[PDB]
Amino acid sequence: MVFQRLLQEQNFTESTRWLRYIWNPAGYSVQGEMQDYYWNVRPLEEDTSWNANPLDSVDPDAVAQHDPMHYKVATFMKMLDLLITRGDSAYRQLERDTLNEAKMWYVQALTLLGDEPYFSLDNDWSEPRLEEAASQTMRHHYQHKMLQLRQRAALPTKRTANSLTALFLPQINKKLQGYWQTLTQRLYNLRHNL
Amino acid sequence: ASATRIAADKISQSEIYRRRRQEWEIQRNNAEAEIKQIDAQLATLAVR
Amino acid sequence: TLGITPDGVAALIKLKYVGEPETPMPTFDDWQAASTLLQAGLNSQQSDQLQAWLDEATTTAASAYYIKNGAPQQIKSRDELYSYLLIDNQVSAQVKTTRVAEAIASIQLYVNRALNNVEGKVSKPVKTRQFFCDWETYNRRYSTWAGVSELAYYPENYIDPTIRIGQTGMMNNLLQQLSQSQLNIDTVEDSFKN
Amino acid sequence: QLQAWLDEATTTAASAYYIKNGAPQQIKSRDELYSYLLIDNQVSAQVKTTRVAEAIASIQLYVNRALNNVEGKVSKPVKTRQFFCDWETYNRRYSTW
Amino acid sequence: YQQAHQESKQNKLEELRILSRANPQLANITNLNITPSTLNNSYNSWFYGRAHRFVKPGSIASIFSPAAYLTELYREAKDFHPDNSQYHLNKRRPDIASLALTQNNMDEEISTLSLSNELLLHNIQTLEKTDYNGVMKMLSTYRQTGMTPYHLPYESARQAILLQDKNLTAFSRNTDVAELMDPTSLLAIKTDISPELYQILVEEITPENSTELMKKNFGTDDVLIFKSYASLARYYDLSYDEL
Amino acid sequence: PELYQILVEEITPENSTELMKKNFGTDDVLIFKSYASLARYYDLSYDELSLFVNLSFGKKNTNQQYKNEQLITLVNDGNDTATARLIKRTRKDFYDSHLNYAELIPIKENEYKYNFSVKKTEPDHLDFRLQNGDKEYIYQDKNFVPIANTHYSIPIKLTTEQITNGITLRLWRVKPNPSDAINANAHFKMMEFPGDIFLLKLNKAIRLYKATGISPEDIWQVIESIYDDLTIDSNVLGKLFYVQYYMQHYNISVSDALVLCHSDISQYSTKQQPSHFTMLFNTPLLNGQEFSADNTKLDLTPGESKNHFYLGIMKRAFRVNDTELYTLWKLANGGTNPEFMCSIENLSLLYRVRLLADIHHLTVNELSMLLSVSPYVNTKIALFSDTA
Amino acid sequence: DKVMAEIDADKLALQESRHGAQSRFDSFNTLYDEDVNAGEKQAMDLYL
Amino acid sequence: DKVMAEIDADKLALQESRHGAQSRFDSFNTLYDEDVNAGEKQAMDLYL
Repeated sequence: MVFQRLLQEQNFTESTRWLRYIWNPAGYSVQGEMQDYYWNVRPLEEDTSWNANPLDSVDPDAVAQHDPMHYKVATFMKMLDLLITRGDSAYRQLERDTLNEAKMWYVQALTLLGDEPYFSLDNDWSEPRLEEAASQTMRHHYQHKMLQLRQRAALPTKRTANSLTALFLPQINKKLQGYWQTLTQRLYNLRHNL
Repeated sequence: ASATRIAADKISQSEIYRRRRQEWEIQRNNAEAEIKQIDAQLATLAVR
Repeated sequence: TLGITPDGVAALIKLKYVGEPETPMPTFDDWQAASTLLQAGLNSQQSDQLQAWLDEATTTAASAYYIKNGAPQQIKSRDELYSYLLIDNQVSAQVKTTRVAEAIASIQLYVNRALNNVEGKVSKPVKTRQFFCDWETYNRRYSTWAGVSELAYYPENYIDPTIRIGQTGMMNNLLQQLSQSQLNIDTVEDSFKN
Repeated sequence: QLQAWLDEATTTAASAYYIKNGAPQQIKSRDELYSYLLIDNQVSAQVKTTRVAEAIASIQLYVNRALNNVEGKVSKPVKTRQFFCDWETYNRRYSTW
Repeated sequence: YQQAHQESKQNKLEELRILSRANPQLANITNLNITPSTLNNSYNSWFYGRAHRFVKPGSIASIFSPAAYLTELYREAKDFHPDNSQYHLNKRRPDIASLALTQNNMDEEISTLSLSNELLLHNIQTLEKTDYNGVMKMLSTYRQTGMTPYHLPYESARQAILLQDKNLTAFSRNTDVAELMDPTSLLAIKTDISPELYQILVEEITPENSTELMKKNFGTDDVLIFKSYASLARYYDLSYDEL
Repeated sequence: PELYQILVEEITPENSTELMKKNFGTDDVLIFKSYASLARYYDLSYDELSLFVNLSFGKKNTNQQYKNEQLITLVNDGNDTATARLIKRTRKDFYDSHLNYAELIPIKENEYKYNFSVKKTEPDHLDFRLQNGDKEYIYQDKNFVPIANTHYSIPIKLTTEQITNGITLRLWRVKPNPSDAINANAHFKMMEFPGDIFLLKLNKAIRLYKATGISPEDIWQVIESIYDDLTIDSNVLGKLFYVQYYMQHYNISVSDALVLCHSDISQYSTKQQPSHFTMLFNTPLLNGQEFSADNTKLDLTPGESKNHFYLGIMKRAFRVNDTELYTLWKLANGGTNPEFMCSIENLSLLYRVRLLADIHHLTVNELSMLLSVSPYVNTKIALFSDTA
Repeated sequence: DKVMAEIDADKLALQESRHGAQSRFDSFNTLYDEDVNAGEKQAMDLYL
Repeated sequence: DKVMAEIDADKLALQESRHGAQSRFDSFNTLYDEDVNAGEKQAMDLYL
């Protein structure tokens, strides 16, 4: 809350300190020596479930308390918010001493992100009829195989065809990809005089 | 109740200062656009 | 002025309704030959306007024939035919929609007519499934449905650090004490000590 | 205009030759070459910078990659010197320093 | 029922915990220490590489796509009526169950009133068991309902003429070829009078011929075929002021 | 100049292990091993790489293996040579009316697998036939109705000479009543190369793509206009200069410049954009039914055809009258009309002369006058070379 | 030629008028999109 | 000659329009640069 409220008032050098109180990609120094962890909140290191029954209402905070990795990814995207707003604040001043600072914030954000998944995506879909995809027996077999997965079921070894062929596939989220696209757009504008 | 009234007055004065700065940004963008327009009118007057 | 040849004009005058005797009536194929002869003399804009007009005319031919002959007996008008076949035959040719969105609109109008029991014999236990208990707020349109499903899979996109379902009074009191335009380090440290 | 075009063409010749033949094996793209040689080969010819500011930007990108341990084997006791404890607020840029 | 709902909840949460750690966006990321769910290999073994198969947004294959919403909508909505009912979706709309969930059905911008005409003409084409051309042939001669006969080549011809020669000024200028043009045929050019509609209008009605022409024009005999003003106005698409 | 020496060199199976060392380094075809290494070696995208390479990976999760109407299939155990089989679909008559896809997939040598999905099932027919251009019924199934939007699989035996030459598989749904039989046909042609020569030709194809910025089936079509068997040559580069020079010089399109450079009207469509054939002849489907380049004789003199569908389609496509189409056909044959066959090789050159009028802002009648007083009075444009 | 150049410079003046009208429209549009601010709704909460 | 002198005096009129647009831009720019004043932040401190 302090971090977000310091972003909203653009006190950046304290906003980054209050984000260091949770996550620091540059490690932590305790009694002069660097530590082995990067999360200053111990229920983010161990996945410590705060919340049993998180689906009784549509609360993102309840689902993120069921597994705190969503708080972890939310912390990362808030640090991306801070880095791109440092770069945008340096980049609206239009001085070449500040264009280097802007490019350095953008390169720091992209090197925290890494490489965008481009060839690892599918572009692959056996295109069913709407009657095939909406099969009730197929949904039953999906849920049965999911409960069969959670009880470990010894993997029955009888090779059958993929009866779950018409299932819709998992999707990467819009927001992280938006960070990728806005960073490559900023560096495209910076590698010219745009 | 008195303390949360005066906290409301605090935050309301902060918001009226923020809206004041936003209207100043409107006026600054208006003046920048008008001075660019007058510069281009000086250009067309040099051509004439 | 018709974009055709004078033998084309002779073929058009041959389509005279009342002429001399011993000349036979023009066949449907003769009208089709004159139709393609006149239509080949148009440019692209006039051909597009012609096709729009012909769609708007063939809908009021075909819908009247369908309501008359083959339909359930309860259909007596074009509005009842939109109520039945779930696609609107009174729409102009300039409204455009992809096929899955038209099927979505069809099944959504079906559900909206089935929940209010405008239909014949609605299965009442189907009406209280979880998809239709959550119809009115979430499942009635695509955007709210997709928002709920994305909030399930990616809670990181919908968490803000400022508001939370179930935050305590001291959390709100810090948020009150920190909601200013000006946040020094001394102000935020006094807020944190409080 | 010709010299600008020729700089923008000789960079994509020379960087591809350098990534191919003489470079560490970990470099596979031009972005990794900017990550290594600390100068951007994808910049247009119209961006201008003096030499000491380019060296400052090079060593600052080196420090930013070394603190987040993007590098190979960062000396961890160097990371807690007073210059790098004061990096984030003061030493990261020239003006605050 | 509560056991079944708890079981569905904990299948969904387990799927969520597996798939939210197999996200390829979280792979090449620095010091975001996420261990995989330790059921990811089991998930890829039961479901054939499903956690390996992630999808760019805007795709037909996505679990958030409009095809997925349409699929869930059809699953939940196909049960309001029994299958014998005329209001069941497979009987009122057999096309909508066999819709191929391809990317082009999601992305291609076609017009409504083209899908509606395809639906109506496919149903008429199935109910007569003929071609599209045979539907247009019998629709050009059909006299039983109002707003019909509809001679589609005639309509295309007269509208091509009115797009070329609006106001009929070639009739006005070129007088010696205007002598060869029939004034009632020029009426059929300028306003909508089909050849079969012309045969409706021009025929003479004697008291001998009348019980045959009533069958050719309406169907049955026995004058009480409308019985109200509303049936007259609905048969012809009239108003009350027009009727 | 060295890129010209890359493009112009001929590749024999004797020369290939030397040219692979001159062009890549080592031998042993597995030098990329992924799509990402191909795209990083050349600075390609995924959409740009999919114009060239569609390997047989990812088969289990799809029913359409063709991407950009082509599919390469490298086979192992061919004396450790790893030969690649590129098959290209060409999408002939009644494809888009009657079916979603129609694909020909090689299982083994002389063993294929015809995969198709029918658009708009036809119940009253029951007689499934499958021939190759009025020659012989390869597959035939009495009492079979393919239901709509369903992925079917048919094993089909095709010899190598049939498929390396251009074959056109012809899907019939006939009814046993002597009433109408519904046709929908598609064209396939394979090319089989060893892995070394395939990598070398792919190398110079991608280098032409990034030299000229020209489309890969544009350059397939300029090389198919001149030669067979994919020999990139000086003539291909000259014609590729002329397509870009006409596309820049006049304000004309890509296949528009292709038809002026002695190529035909392209029937290659993609899911991105329609083909030049269906853009020219079938975007306003005239009377609902569509146009097929069938070898149907038609007298183009302005009174003696009475086949109003094909002739009206030519008048709409070429923006031309009866008389005006007739003199458009007389110009292409030196003032004569031998026989109009309605082939694609006649619709092209009936469209070339219309382009020759249009790109110079001449009327076709003004073109007839200007050619009447030229040194090209009764010359036959049908019998020209590229240089003429 | 100078008449045509005067037309060009007048076009540039009208384009730099359009840029200012666009800046005003975007700024008042994003002001209108948020009814109340975060602090303004917070102050409403405090008065209640 | 008098036509050219009229062009000169019109140039002087547009320059004295530009001076006023510049004064507005500098004044609203220095208003926008300070978010709150010293006394305004002092009043925020006092309400807190």
